Amino acid sequence: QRDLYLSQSKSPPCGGNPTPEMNTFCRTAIPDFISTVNFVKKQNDDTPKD
Amino acid sequence: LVMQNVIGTLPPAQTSGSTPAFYSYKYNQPLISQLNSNSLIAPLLMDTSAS
Repeated sequence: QRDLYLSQSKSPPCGGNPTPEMNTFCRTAIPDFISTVNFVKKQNDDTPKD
Repeated sequence: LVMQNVIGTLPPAQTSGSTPAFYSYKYNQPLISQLNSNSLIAPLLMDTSAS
C-alpha cells in the first residue's frame, strides 16, 4: 500500500494537501514485525532484577 | 473504445509543467473552439486548409 501511495506522489493523499496523519504515514517506512517479538527480553523486563 | 478515442489521453487532476489540468485554459485551448456553436453557423465558406 505504501509503495502504491509513493508511486503517486503527485496526487492525494501523499500529495496535494495531506492531513497530518496521512503525511506521516506517507513519510514513515514499514518496520519489521517478526523481528520485534522476543520473549526473553519481555520476560526479563517484567521480572525484577533482584 | 470509440469514446476513449474521442477523449484521448486522460488529463490529470492537478496542473503540472508537463501536462495541463482538465480545467486549465491550456488544456481547453482547442476544445473551446470545437464545442463552440458559432463554428457552424458564423462562417459562409468553410476553410478546409490545415492551417
